[PDB]
Amino acid sequence: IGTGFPFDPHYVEVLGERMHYVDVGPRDGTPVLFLHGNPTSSYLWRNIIPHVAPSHRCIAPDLIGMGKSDKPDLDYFFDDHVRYLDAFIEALGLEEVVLVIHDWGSALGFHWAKRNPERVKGIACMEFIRPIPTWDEWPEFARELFQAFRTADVGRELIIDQNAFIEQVLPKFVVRPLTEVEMDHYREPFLKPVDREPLWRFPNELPIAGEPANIVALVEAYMNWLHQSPVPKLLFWGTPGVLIPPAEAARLAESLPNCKTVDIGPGLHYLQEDNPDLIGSEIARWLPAL
Ligand SMILES: [F-]
Repeated sequence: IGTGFPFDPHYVEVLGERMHYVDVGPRDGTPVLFLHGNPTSSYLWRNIIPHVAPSHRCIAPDLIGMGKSDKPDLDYFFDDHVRYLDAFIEALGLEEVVLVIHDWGSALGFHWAKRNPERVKGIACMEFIRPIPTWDEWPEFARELFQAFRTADVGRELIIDQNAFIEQVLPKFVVRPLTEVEMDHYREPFLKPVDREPLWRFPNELPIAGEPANIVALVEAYMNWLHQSPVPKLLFWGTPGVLIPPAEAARLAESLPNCKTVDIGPGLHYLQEDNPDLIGSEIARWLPAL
């Protein structure tokens, strides 16, 4: 599995801040917009993009405060990310898009799709955010850790001081062993503890047990939209998963209209790190029929 990032950097000004993005592929069709989540960046898509770039433009931004994007003095609530991603999409003058989305990038993508349904031609998704009714629906192997992340003082000490989202959650949520070269890519934006705010705010935004109420409501809303939308959907899943266990992926194959699922094999949360070639090849096979 490749560890390099062989992509020319691009930057665009968004609400007075610079955002980094990958931009490869032909420029005369519907672009494919790749949205990472926590604690990753466009690096997470590095081995998937090459499958799609021969036929389609691939745009992969680094979220505000992440990757090579600028680090404004924000609290980095979900709403902050919504504002910057909305403005990034407009700054590139994108019209219709296909979304490829994961984790908080899926909350962003689904929320954008709900608000701009005529502009979404297809959605490929994996390990995406739904409301989590109770802690029992969070995997036991990561339950105490995420509960700690959401505990006053304790969570900041873990994520801000000890860098636990990078150092603990990444290896925990990839089935295969990650290499040092890969870990160093993921570490690069967060060498300075103060810069880790997004990494801590994100798990504190997860819709778990009805809290925070604003996120639960927003995620319920995009899920009601998704369950009634005719947009083509391609859902990748692994065993045992984290946010989307096998039995749930099988239900969604039916409970989401126009949906196909792809089993990537063993996988936890960062499925892109376990089977990037199957994800990329199957997205490439699915695109032309949109
Ligand atoms: F998170």
